[PDB]
Amino acid sequence: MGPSLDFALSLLRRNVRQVQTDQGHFTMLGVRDRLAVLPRHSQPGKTIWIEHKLVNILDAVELVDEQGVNLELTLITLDTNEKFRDITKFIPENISTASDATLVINTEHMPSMFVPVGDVVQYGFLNLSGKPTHRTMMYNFPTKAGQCGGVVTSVGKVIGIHIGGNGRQGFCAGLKRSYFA
Ligand SMILES: */C(=C/C(=O)OCC)[C@H](C[C@@H]1CCNC1=O)NC(=O)[C@H](Cc1ccccc1)NC(=O)C(=O)NCC1CCC1
Repeated sequence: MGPSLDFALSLLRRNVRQVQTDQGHFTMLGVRDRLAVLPRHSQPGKTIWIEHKLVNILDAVELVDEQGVNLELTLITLDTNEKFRDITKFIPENISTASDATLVINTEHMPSMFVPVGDVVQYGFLNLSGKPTHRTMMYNFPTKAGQCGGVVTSVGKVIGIHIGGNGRQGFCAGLKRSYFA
């Protein structure tokens, strides 16, 4: 088997988990140790359903930039035995664009799902349901409900988390390594 598909399947196996909050189904990225990331609008509570069991959340941190403005990402620290494989070295130091990327989704409704969103470009400001958001990127693919939390990847790099779309385009929150230091 080739190397792009090997890395994507390895993500699914070790780092990209099926979750449910009171807002419904999401894809969750485990970054290292007991630290994961979800979209802010998933509103993780005191507990979260992960794959086949209810896991306690020890801490949640919603990320905003210096402008006080929403970045649409919540860092969760989980109460588990599991250490996630550390994938911080695949996350660029600065939010990066990409050609021919793939969005990897993993939900109970959309399990191990691969979506070819194409090129991923700087976009910046986005308005999601009256919530202003910075540091977004855009792909010209008609993403859909149930795909938030999805992992934007390409060439062994992990560059975003899907948060939105308008029926013709999709949008992720950009990743940078400093968030997971
Ligand atoms: C993922 C979450 C979901 O399924 O929620 C359903 C209860 C979706 C995926 C979107 C929907 C349509 N196509 C997609 O890719 N995301 C959302 O629904 C966004 C939720 C949200 C984000 C931030 C703050 C609050 C809520 N919202 C949107 O996609 C949206 O409201 N508008 C799209 C439009 C383009 C820029 C604004």
